[PDB]
Amino acid sequence: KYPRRILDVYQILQSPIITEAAIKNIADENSLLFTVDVRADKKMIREAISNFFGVKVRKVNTLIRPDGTKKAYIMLNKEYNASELAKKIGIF
Amino acid sequence: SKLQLKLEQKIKMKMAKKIRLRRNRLMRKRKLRKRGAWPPSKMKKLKNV
Amino acid sequence: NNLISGQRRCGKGRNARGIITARHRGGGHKRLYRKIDFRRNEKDIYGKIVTIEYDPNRNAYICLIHYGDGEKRYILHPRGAIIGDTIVSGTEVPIKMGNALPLTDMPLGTAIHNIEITLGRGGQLARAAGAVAKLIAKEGKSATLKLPSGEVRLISKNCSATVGQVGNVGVNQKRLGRAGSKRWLGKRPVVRGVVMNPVDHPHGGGEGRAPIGRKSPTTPWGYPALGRRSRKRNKYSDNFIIRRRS
Amino acid sequence: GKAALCLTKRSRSRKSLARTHGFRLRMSTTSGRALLKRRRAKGRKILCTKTNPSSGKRASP
RNA sequence: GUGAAACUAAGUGGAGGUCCGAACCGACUGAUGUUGAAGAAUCAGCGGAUGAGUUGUGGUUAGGGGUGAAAUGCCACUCG
RNA sequence: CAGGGCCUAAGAUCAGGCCGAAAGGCGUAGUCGAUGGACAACAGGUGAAUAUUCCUGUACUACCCCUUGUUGGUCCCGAGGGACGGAGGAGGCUAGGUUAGCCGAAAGAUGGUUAUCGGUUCAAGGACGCAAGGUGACCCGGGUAAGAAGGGGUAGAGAAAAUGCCUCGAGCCAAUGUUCGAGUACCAGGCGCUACGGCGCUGAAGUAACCGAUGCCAUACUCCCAGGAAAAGCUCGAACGACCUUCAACAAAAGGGUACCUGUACCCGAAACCGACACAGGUAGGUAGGUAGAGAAUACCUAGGGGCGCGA
RNA sequence: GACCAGGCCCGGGCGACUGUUUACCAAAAACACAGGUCUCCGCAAAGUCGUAAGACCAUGUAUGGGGGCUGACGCCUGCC
RNA sequence: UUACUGUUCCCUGGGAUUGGCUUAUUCUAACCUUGUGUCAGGACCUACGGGCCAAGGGACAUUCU
Ligand SMILES: [Mg+2]
Ligand SMILES: [Mg+2]
Ligand SMILES: [Mg+2]
Ligand SMILES: [Mg+2]
Ligand SMILES: [Mg+2]
Ligand SMILES: [Mg+2]
Ligand SMILES: [Mg+2]
Ligand SMILES: [Mg+2]
Ligand SMILES: [Mg+2]
Ligand SMILES: [Mg+2]
Ligand SMILES: [Mg+2]
Ligand SMILES: [Mg+2]
Ligand SMILES: [Mg+2]
Ligand SMILES: [Mg+2]
Ligand SMILES: [Mg+2]
Ligand SMILES: [Mg+2]
Ligand SMILES: [Mg+2]
Ligand SMILES: [Mg+2]
Ligand SMILES: [Mg+2]
Ligand SMILES: [Mg+2]
Ligand SMILES: [Mg+2]
Ligand SMILES: [Mg+2]
Ligand SMILES: [Mg+2]
Ligand SMILES: [Mg+2]
Ligand SMILES: [Mg+2]
Ligand SMILES: [Mg+2]
Ligand SMILES: [Mg+2]
Ligand SMILES: [Mg+2]
Ligand SMILES: [Mg+2]
Ligand SMILES: [Mg+2]
Ligand SMILES: [Mg+2]
Ligand SMILES: [Mg+2]
Ligand SMILES: [Mg+2]
Ligand SMILES: [Mg+2]
Ligand SMILES: [Mg+2]
Ligand SMILES: [Mg+2]
Ligand SMILES: [Mg+2]
Ligand SMILES: [Mg+2]
Ligand SMILES: [Mg+2]
Ligand SMILES: [Mg+2]
Ligand SMILES: [Mg+2]
Ligand SMILES: [Mg+2]
Ligand SMILES: [Mg+2]
Ligand SMILES: [Mg+2]
Ligand SMILES: [Mg+2]
Ligand SMILES: [Mg+2]
Ligand SMILES: [Mg+2]
Ligand SMILES: [Mg+2]
Ligand SMILES: [Mg+2]
Ligand SMILES: [Mg+2]
Repeated sequence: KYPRRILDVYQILQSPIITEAAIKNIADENSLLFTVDVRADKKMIREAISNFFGVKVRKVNTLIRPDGTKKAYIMLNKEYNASELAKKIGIF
Repeated sequence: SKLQLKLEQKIKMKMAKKIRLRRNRLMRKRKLRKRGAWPPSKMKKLKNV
Repeated sequence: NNLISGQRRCGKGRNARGIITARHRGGGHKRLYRKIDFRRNEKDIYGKIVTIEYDPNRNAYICLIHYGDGEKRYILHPRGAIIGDTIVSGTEVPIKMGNALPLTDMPLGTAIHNIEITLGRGGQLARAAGAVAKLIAKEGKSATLKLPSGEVRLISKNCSATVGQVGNVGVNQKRLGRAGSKRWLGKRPVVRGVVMNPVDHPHGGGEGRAPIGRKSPTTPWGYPALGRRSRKRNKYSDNFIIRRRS
Repeated sequence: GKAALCLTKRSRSRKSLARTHGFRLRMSTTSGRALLKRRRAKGRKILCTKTNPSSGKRASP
């Protein structure tokens, strides 16, 4: 019942990434890029996106940068579309 | 009467024989993986070297 | 097989501090520890010999015992033993080799080994290869006997012991052909003090092959090396001694 | 095939060096607790040079 | 072969701090270098190379000390 | 995949306890501690910089749900097992290599010539199963009664185990191999485009023999003395004690669903580590081609990487 | 036929031999060595390290352990 | 080092720890040693140890002065 750690769930997602490679990844993989907290997990991020936008998450992959900042690859299920969700935010 | 024992004995050995070879196969994978030479995609590139 | 284990005191020669107390110990081949039964409890049951195994932790062989209750034990190997011989530990046991019993029920002039000095601690004396202790006499409370050193000690009567002589008597006959056989046992090279420097040993200095140059030979710690008896005066076991070895 | 005489630092792993010069090692003995007292009054930035975490980019494994 | 042994001829067997010789570990001679490419190396030969062998990783022994197949040698280019 | 969430050695700490001007020292269970044990994945493709990590295809492990059955279980505890040396050589296989065949292309201004050039490839895993290999009592091929692997039963402090007794059982052991995976996928070559990058179609044949491992069967066998870790996972099972419970727990097949933390860049027989240098040096381990050769020596070459950071 | 790839013989001294040693001027005739001898120790052992508790020796028991000298083997090892 | 002055290991005596009956020897109750003997908590201590009961020594020795 307990999570791994305890902190602000609304801080798990700071902001997305806007790069020519990231935008290229949305159309090919149906994925999304998000900078995340260092203390975050794949479970909290999976639960997070399920609540904000109301969409299913096929898989989550993460990594820690050299600067101590964690990044999160989020692949949505094929039923939904990351490009459609992208336009809802404002970024293409 | 005796066919029941002989018939069940072979099935009892086949399952153990089946699991025993699977055991020796995975340990062979764990062995050469520690050596660092298991993936054949990496070995065929280093066949002539 | 279950009596063998690898839990031993690694780091031979080194104490808790980690300094060398017993010198010239190190190297050597690895060896597991065998659990030998010296108390010889579980009395009044027969047990036969099946194997005659090699014990690296001693000079003598051992013998595996199989009792009717399924238990298994190790014991020393007597001299004329053969596979199939039985052994018993008790009081009214017949006086033959391999059996164990107190000294009260033994006759005079018996070949004895695996003697205990106190009840419960188990046998401590006459363990080595070809060892034997001859019972001279007994008188009331205690019983005197002879040891392999030739000394006549006075042991209590209620102490247990095993009959016969220890196996593999012919072990001194082989000479270690070379130095490598010595290092296999875990015995490092012995250096002579007369070659050292004066700071290391009292015999050190001097050009050429120096003589002793001292009133007597001395240990590395100053005391003499010959003649000085090291037995503690007024020891607790001083009355149990009949004479000195020779 | 012999290393020169001055090679006293053979690039040993940081895991072992932390077990010999790390923060937890100093706080065990009384001298190490006084060692840090000297380096704090000195005002040194890095109190223990030979230390690493159990995880992250610094982890030796 | 003998009364039985001792002894003795072949074959099998593949022992050894065995032999030659790379890696690996060592460093006997000479040259070169000697404000060196290098605070001990390069070049040409040399020794051991199944053993008392070599080596990694992780540890132990700390100075009126430790360690030393013992040179007063080594113990962070520092050791009477 | 590697490490942790599992185990333990060396060794370090140590509840209490013992000792001691202080600091503290010794020390029991216990806990930390990989250099070990245990535990589930491959091929191909994509490509400014990453992929056994992303995509495709085919698998595996754990947990949960579902469907029946069972209906006391789960720890503690007992036992088995894990569990191990060196040397030596023989045998059976494969990797790999060579040649041949097949397919395609080729005229490389010379005296002659195609004898030339290139390709001939594919894993983890699932299912089946093996000798003329090794092993297993009986004879000089046959016969025969015990006997192997692997099971069952029984007595005693006595569930399992151990010990003893009785009994069934000619077959067992595993690298390799067959088949699916495995598609006109991959591929030489050819047809067209160009900013010359590659793109887009097309895409034949895809076999055999010999040599043969330092690798696999293999802690297989033989010999020898120096006599060759531990714990957990796993498996079997009573009593005592503890916790929980009619499913809310154990157990079996299929199907379906779900899937923690850290490392992952780059150099690594080095210009990036260690040597104060972009230093003729040192740096564990893995992969091991062709000709000659006993050979991983040596000489010349392939893949691939280089022409040594002042020159004339 | 290249590269690669043992020079040998007679005699003597020391040490038996394989090995180890002064990292950076000494690899030896020095050290070690198997063996031999003397002496100590009967286990709560001697010895060794500690203020002490205690540890090693040893989970060993006089065919074993510690210490001194000598140093394969062969002939010997005298007198006070 | 058979230089001077000292320290330590070790040996010995007096005193404390330390007691009883006899003519120095014995006795057991202090003290020393041992137990895979036994009991013990939620459980274990066959993991040191603790309590109890035994065994061997015994007023010696260890320790302090
Ligand atoms: Mg990751
Ligand atoms: Mg090659
Ligand atoms: Mg000298
Ligand atoms: Mg002196
Ligand atoms: Mg002298
Ligand atoms: Mg002289
Ligand atoms: Mg090297
Ligand atoms: Mg040799
Ligand atoms: Mg050689
Ligand atoms: Mg050297
Ligand atoms: Mg050279
Ligand atoms: Mg050489
Ligand atoms: Mg030579
Ligand atoms: Mg030689
Ligand atoms: Mg220190
Ligand atoms: Mg000082
Ligand atoms: Mg130095
Ligand atoms: Mg893994
Ligand atoms: Mg405490
Ligand atoms: Mg402990
Ligand atoms: Mg643990
Ligand atoms: Mg590991
Ligand atoms: Mg894991
Ligand atoms: Mg790259
Ligand atoms: Mg076992
Ligand atoms: Mg032509
Ligand atoms: Mg039973
Ligand atoms: Mg990567
Ligand atoms: Mg990489
Ligand atoms: Mg390397
Ligand atoms: Mg280099
Ligand atoms: Mg330099
Ligand atoms: Mg070659
Ligand atoms: Mg070469
Ligand atoms: Mg060339
Ligand atoms: Mg140039
Ligand atoms: Mg340069
Ligand atoms: Mg240059
Ligand atoms: Mg030569
Ligand atoms: Mg002369
Ligand atoms: Mg010599
Ligand atoms: Mg030599
Ligand atoms: Mg020198
Ligand atoms: Mg030499
Ligand atoms: Mg020299
Ligand atoms: Mg020397
Ligand atoms: Mg003692
Ligand atoms: Mg000499
Ligand atoms: Mg008790
Ligand atoms: Mg107890």
